[PDB]
Amino acid sequence: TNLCPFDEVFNATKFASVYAWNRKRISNCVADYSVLYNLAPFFTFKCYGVSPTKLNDLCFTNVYADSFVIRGDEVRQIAPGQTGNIADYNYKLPDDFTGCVIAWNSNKLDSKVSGNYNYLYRLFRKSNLKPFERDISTEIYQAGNKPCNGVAGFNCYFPLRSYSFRPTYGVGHQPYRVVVLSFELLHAPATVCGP
Amino acid sequence: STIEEQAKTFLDKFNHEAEDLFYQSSLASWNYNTNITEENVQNMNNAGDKWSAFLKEQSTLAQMYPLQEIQNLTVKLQLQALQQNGSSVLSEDKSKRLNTILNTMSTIYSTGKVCNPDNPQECLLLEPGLNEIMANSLDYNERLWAWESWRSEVGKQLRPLYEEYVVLKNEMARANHYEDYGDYWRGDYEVNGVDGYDYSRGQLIEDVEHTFEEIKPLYEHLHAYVRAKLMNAYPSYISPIGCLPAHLLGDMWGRFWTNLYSLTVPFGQKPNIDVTDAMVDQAWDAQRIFKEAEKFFVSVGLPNMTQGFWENSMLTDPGNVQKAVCHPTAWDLGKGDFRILMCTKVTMDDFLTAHHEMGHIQYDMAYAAQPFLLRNGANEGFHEAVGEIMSLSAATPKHLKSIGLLSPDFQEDNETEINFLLKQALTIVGTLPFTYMLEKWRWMVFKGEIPKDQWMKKWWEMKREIVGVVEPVPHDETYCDPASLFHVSNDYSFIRYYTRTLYQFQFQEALCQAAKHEGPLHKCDISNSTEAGQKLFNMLRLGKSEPWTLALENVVGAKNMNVRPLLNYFEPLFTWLKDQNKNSFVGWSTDWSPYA
Ligand SMILES: *[C@@H]1O[C@H](CO)[C@@H](O)[C@H](O)[C@H]1NC(C)=O
Ligand SMILES: *[C@@H]1O[C@H](CO)[C@@H](O)[C@H](O)[C@H]1NC(C)=O
Ligand SMILES: *[C@@H]1O[C@H](CO)[C@@H](O)[C@H](O)[C@H]1NC(C)=O
Ligand SMILES: *[C@@H]1O[C@H](CO)[C@@H](O)[C@H](O)[C@H]1NC(C)=O
Ligand SMILES: *[C@@H]1O[C@H](CO)[C@@H](O)[C@H](O)[C@H]1NC(C)=O
Ligand SMILES: *[C@@H]1O[C@H](CO)[C@@H](O)[C@H](O)[C@H]1NC(C)=O
Ligand SMILES: [Zn+2]
Repeated sequence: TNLCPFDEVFNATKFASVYAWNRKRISNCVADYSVLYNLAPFFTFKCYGVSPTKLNDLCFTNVYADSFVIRGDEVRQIAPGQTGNIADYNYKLPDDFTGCVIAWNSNKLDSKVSGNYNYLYRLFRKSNLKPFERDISTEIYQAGNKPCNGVAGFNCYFPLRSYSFRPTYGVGHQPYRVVVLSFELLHAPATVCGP
Repeated sequence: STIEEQAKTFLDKFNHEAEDLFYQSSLASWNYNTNITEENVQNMNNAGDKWSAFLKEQSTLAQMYPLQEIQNLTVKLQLQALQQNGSSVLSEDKSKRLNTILNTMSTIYSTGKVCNPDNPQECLLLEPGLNEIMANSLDYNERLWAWESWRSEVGKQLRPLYEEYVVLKNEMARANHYEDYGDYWRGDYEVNGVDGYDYSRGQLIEDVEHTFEEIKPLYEHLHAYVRAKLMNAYPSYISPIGCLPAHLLGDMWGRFWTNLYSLTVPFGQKPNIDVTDAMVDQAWDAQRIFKEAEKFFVSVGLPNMTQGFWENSMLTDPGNVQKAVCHPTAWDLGKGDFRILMCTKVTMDDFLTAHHEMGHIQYDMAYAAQPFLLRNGANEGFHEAVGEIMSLSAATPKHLKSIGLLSPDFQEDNETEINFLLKQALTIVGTLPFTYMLEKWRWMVFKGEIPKDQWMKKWWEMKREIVGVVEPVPHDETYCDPASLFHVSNDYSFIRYYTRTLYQFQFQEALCQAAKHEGPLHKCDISNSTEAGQKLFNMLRLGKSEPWTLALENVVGAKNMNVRPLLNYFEPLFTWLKDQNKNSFVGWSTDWSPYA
């Protein structure tokens, strides 16, 4: 009756930045999906390739828990077939994604009157990200045609930026914590089942 | 990669950088304006400096993308706004002197004081000292003292400084490839590269003067009626055929004729509509006023206020030790932060001011999706015209009756209706000849058509002919009477109050027509009409992304400023005035003066 470590995932003290998103393997445990709803009306719980009501009577393999922080308007990009700065450059879900995307407003934790500059995101890149690809490079993005020579200059930008979370921000710019579960359904010896 | 793609990426970095940095300045400015300490002035100024320094750095960087090689018009708009050299095209030596005069004249206007004859210990500033006399005193000589003393002890201080101001501003304007500083100011209305919607800087003068010709019949009859009433009050000082003395116009300059309603009210037995008592009757409060204003905009399809508006706005005077700037302002800090700063009392005046300032918020919310540099009104007159049309609909007896502040069985008669329009014309119509004439004088001075040794002669020649106003005391060229007004000595464009006045009535007519309003224009209330709100929204969301001619077309169905809607609004007053002046002189003689 090893209860799956969802307490570690959802109730962690600090989340990762979206560009350097975290990934946690979940195996050989009982995945009770009935006690995520213990959040202040956690705004989003959307599953693809599966139905949320059946979730706690199935059996999966290759379970991964991804987690990061974005702003409210960027939550709509955590879904198959979406584009935008987050989907293109930070975290991309495949077209045939099978899993669940869980997100909730975290203004009371990740905001600051003077501004929260803990969380980052990538603004420029040579090309889009492949699904589930992670890039934490701080290499200087070249927007011109002369070499940037690894120095921030004209047509030479640092690829990352900060989210600058303040609680007086609107909902669209307020911080949202996101958890993206990825599983393979009904496969092989079935490491993770739950009720 | 092309130079156009490089500019898109550059503006991408700028858009993100600017939104964070502008927010700090907006927040620091907000903290001062809500909590007046010395610590907050430092925090406000420091943030304002960081923001100003940031724009200067990005102005230089943007200039390394020549406009002649960009085809996407939206990118050209953002780059042109950021590439504005401004007064940095001068030398660092002449630039320092211009600021020395702008900051000096600002000090003179704000801190210039005048003391009475036989009382030096006591002295009066402009606010509240002299403005109190020019707005409330009904004595000829006391008004004349304040009018002349302000223009001969403070106005003369500004006269040498304005001359240097004209030379440097023109040099700055010509270095940025404008004909003169007046041509530079008219650049707000310029549009290039869009077939059918273009607009030249010179065309503004043609449009303003062509429209002002059609205002002359209404203003002449309003001027004739006001003079006849004022002649009854001041029998020995006012001619029935001459211009009105400049010190008897309700304020320091005659910019508005509002404070002449007490002497010119047609029907003083029929009371005005003041629901202030009824709001007190039902124990309304500041939240209720803004909650009622919120319902009004929702009634036409526009969204409700964000929850951050209710949490972060200051809608009441904090009183006690916490001092705050009580001028009603609508704040757009960015990143979804929308606020209103207002020391709201429970009065019909503040009730309409809430609908006005909240209309600014709806405009701010509408173009929030635009890039940073395009978040503003179509031109300088758009934003305030959107605010004014809200207090037009919210003050009608139709709207007041519908919300239970006015008794349902209330009968409107043409006497109270004429009283209201006369009050409206004293403010809205009275300023138009004053506004056009003032900017015309500034336009000609910057063009060089008026030499220094004839500045004040041409100023009062134009006051007599255009405005129908005559100086009570002859002024030589030691004076500078235009500089005696804030907008002149503090270096602001003034034609906006003409264009916005015409814009707001084009908006109201088009919206009231969409709302199927039957009857005279001034009684219209666009409430409960989602069709009118949609037509308004189709312009508000544009922001600056499109030429203002296109933005105006999305509301009124025409591509240019039109004065017929303004005349339509005052038609019941116009026909009443013409019958009222049938035994009076209409027009004025320019060579009559009160000083013989
Ligand atoms: C997080 O903590 C709350 C109580 O603070 C609890 O109700 C909830 O179940 C926890 N979340 C998970 C995933 O265990
Ligand atoms: C106003 O600012 C001072 C610091 O300058 C601070 O001590 C005070 O608490 C502020 N007042 C309010 C109401 O926040
Ligand atoms: C201009 O650029 C924007 C964004 O780069 C694009 O959405 C728009 O379609 C472009 N317009 C034209 C006319 O190319
Ligand atoms: C605005 O209206 C929407 C529904 O149209 C509602 O969900 C929301 O809570 C409202 N917000 C406020 C602040 O009233
Ligand atoms: C708008 O509709 C409501 C619905 O009851 C009504 O009470 C209100 O009087 C209407 N307002 C106008 C101006 O017709
Ligand atoms: C009001 O209207 C009637 C129309 O028959 C007219 O006789 C009366 O003189 C009008 N009064 C005013 C003050 O307009
Ligand atoms: Zn306003």
